[PDB]
Formats: sequence, structure tokens, C-alpha cells
Amino acid sequence: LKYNILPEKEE
Amino acid sequence: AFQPFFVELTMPYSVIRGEAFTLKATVLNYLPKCIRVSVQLEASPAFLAVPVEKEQAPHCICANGRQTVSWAVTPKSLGNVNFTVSAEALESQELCGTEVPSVPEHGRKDTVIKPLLVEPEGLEKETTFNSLLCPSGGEVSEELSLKLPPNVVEESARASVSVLGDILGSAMQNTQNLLQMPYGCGEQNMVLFAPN
Amino acid sequence: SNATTDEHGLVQFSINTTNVMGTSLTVRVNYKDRSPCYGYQWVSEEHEE
Amino acid sequence: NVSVCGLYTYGKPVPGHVTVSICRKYSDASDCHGEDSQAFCEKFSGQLNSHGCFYQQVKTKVFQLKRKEYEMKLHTEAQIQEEGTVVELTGRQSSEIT
Amino acid sequence: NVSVCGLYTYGKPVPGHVTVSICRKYSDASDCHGEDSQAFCEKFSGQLN
Ligand SMILES: *[C@@H]1O[C@H](CO)[C@@H](O[C@@H]2O[C@H](CO)[C@@H](O)[C@H](O)[C@H]2NC(C)=O)[C@H](O)[C@H]1NC(C)=O
Ligand SMILES: *[C@@H]1O[C@H](CO)[C@@H](O[C@@H]2O[C@H](CO)[C@@H](O)[C@H](O)[C@H]2NC(C)=O)[C@H](O)[C@H]1NC(C)=O
Ligand SMILES: *[C@@H]1O[C@H](CO)[C@@H](O)[C@H](O)[C@H]1NC(C)=O
Ligand SMILES: *[C@@H]1O[C@H](CO)[C@@H](O)[C@H](O)[C@H]1NC(C)=O
Repeated sequence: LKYNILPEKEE
Repeated sequence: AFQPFFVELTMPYSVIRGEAFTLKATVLNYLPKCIRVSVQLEASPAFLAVPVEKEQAPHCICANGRQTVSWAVTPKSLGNVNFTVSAEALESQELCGTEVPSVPEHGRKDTVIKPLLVEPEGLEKETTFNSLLCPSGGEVSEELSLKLPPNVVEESARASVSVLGDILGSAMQNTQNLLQMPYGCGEQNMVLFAPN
Repeated sequence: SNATTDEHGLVQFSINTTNVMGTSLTVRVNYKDRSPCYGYQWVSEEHEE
Repeated sequence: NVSVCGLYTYGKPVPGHVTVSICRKYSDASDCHGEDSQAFCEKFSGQLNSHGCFYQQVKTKVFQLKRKEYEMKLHTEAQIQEEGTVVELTGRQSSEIT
Repeated sequence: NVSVCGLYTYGKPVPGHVTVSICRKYSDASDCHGEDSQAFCEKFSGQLN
């Protein structure tokens, strides 16, 4: 499969 | 082949939607007639354009002279998308050279339209399982279904499956190499005889 | 015999035949394993034979 | 750090320049190359200091401290200032094999 | 001696800056476990007129 993550971890 | 009054746009091949960037395309005059050329691009809603050297007007381009301008850029669309630029000579700007007829052929203005694949932003990790089923006299059945939406960016998912038996994907060469009449001592013959 | 290069580097032998069976031919400009620059080690120079 | 200062009368050196044939050598050559047996000849030459003895730092990387790179043979090219009778000789040349 | 210039689209010109490369291969670096197999390289830069 192919998919995307990491929209956050800016706190 | 040549083109007289054209814009030669070159750039990377594939870009990403998220981050911004710039590209630089050039208009080419191999003609001693020295032309002020007003280069621009027609931007669709697929992206927004902001220049860095558009406040100043270009001056002129003599034989093999070239006026080039950079354009910061960030896309929003996806897929196989087209790319736009502009070019044409202009009349009555006698400030740079001696004259400017500014009349190439009836197709004097050059409006190039070029393609683009734009793979996506974000961390490309994957997901994959598998299984093997075989009856000899009946039927079996598999089921794979992987629900993994942790706080996601949409339009990312894709798989591409395989019904396969990898017994002989590329297994010809060992299968007709490893054949020999043995030689030497006992262990030599055993290695020359056991794999066979 | 002895000859010397034309512009194409050519000379044209011609040997009368009626003698012992075999026959070995080599034409030379430089001597057989010359004394200065004998070459009995790592150096690169071996003139054509 | 090949340390080099000899004085023609033990108290009178030149403000000048010196080089020296630090060379990777020792491979029996017919000089078919036209150059001697050097696998390398390195040139860590420096101006001779007017004040004091002159010393040099020669790195053994470019010397290529290799198994099949062979013993050295060393032959300074020590030059004399405003005289022109420049000195050359092969001393400190017969080294060892490690 | 070295020379360089390409036949362009229609054999035309286009200018720039050139950086010519000169190096030898299989350098003297450790001979089984390479360190700097690229030799002592040099720099001949030019302005493509
Ligand atoms: C953008 O470019 C793509 C190709 O990358 C265009 O898709 C082609 O459209 C033409 C008709 O204009 C078809 O004949 C082709 O078959 C299409 N692609 C291919 C090679 O199969 C697309 O029309 C352009 N415009 C868009 C939608 O961005
Ligand atoms: C011995 O070798 C070492 C390492 O090269 C020298 O240390 C430095 O050498 C460089 C020149 O290669 C000088 O510019 C530095 O100032 C030196 N640093 C110091 C003071 O350690 C060292 O000077 C050499 N000794 C001599 C005099 O040959
Ligand atoms: C070549 O040598 C032979 C020896 O018998 C002689 O008869 C002949 O005349 C010589 N050359 C020719 C072909 O005339
Ligand atoms: C360079 O010089 C050689 C002669 O040494 C000549 O044959 C050649 O044509 C010249 N051009 C090259 C190879 O750059």
C-alpha cells in the first residue's frame, strides 16, 4: 500500500 | 529543428504540492533584431503565482540575447497537469537598441503548454499483508482489510495487488546452470552431486 | 634486407623460396631487448615486434 | 615531520628555500620511463627561515603508505641562495622495510 | 589538448560556464578496501562563450 502521514507534531 | 521566437522552459520533472518553490523559463531570440519581450505565465486556480522580478520591465534581447525571470510557485492540484508560459515581440519601445520591428511569423507569439506529474506531500509509509490458499477438490477464501486512518491527510491511499506464485519469478538461470558431472575428491563430488 | 617507411609506413618485402622448411619473419627498427631501458620490471614500454 | 637543517659552517645557514626528494622508490628500474624508479616523488619544499633552523611537515597519506608501495630512496635538492651552485645528493637514502 | 562544443537543438549555440574534469582511476588507496580510489584530481574551469 501507499499512503501519507505527519500533519502535526507542531506544539 | 529550431524555433525563432520561443520560450524554452526547463525545470525539475516532478514536484510536491505542500512546499513552495520557484521555476525559471527563458525566451530566446537568435535574431539581430533586438526585442523587448514581456514574459509572463497564465496561472490557473491549480496554483498561485507570485514573481520576484516583475516590478521592473525587461530591457531587450538581441541576437542570442535572452531575458529570464523567476517565479516562486506552490501548486494545489494533482496528477498529470499542464504547464503554461508566454512569449511575443513588442513594438514601439525604442529605449534599449536601435530599432525593434517585432514581427516574427504569423505564429509569432509562442505559448507553450507542457505536462507534469506531481506526487504528493507527506511521509510515504506503506501497509501490506498476504496469504496463501489452495484446496485440491474444493474452495477456500481470504479477506484482507486494513483500516488505518490515524489523523490523516486525505487522497493518499493506494495499493496494487498481486495474485502470484513466486516459484519462478526469475528462476530460470539457476535451474539450468546448476548441472555438472562431478570432479575431485569425495566432498567435491558431493557438492557437485547433491544440489542436482 | 633493410627498408624504410613510406607515408603510410610501408615497405614491401619479397623473399625467394628454396631452403629449410620453416621460416620466421620479423622486421625491426629497434634492437632485441636493448641494453639501456632493458625493462625487467614495472615500467610500461614494450616496442612493437 | 622531516627535520632538516645542516649549516655549511655549523653557524651560518641561508635565508632561502629548500626542497627535498622525499620519494616512494626501491623498485629495480631500467629507467625505461626516462624517470627514475619513483612510485612517488613528493615535494614538501619550504622557504628556509632566516631566524632558526627550518623544519617541514610531510604527510604520509599522499605518500600512500601501502603494502605494495616500496621502500624510499631520498636525494635532496638543496638550493643555495644567490650562488647558483645548487646542491644535490643521495643521503639518508637507504631506509628499512617494515 | 582538449576541445568541447555540442551540436544544439538545430546545432545552435547557448552560453554558460564549463567545468572540465580530469582524474585517473584505480588510485593507490588501500587496494582491497578503497578509501580515495579517485586519484589526485584537477580543475580546468571555463566560461562557455
Ligand atoms: C493536461 O495534460 C494531460 C496529459 O498529461 C492531458 O490529457 C490528454 O488530453 C488529450 C486531449 O487534450 C488526450 O488526447 C490525451 O489522451 C490525454 N492524455 C493521454 C496522453 O492519454 C490533459 O487534457 C491536459 N489538461 C488537463 C486536464 O490538465
Ligand atoms: C610536526 O607536525 C605537526 C602536524 O603537522 C605540526 O603541527 C602543526 O603543523 C602546521 C603545519 O603543518 C602548523 O601550521 C601548526 O601551527 C602546527 N600546530 C601545532 C603548533 O601543533 C608541528 O608544527 C610539526 N613540527 C615541526 C616544527 O615540524
Ligand atoms: C631463387 O633461388 C633459386 C635456387 O634454386 C634459383 O633457382 C632462382 O633462380 C632464384 N630466384 C629466381 C626465381 O630466379
Ligand atoms: C591533439 O593533438 C594530437 C597530436 O598530439 C592530435 O592528433 C589531435 O588531433 C589533437 N586533438 C585532440 C585529440 O584534442
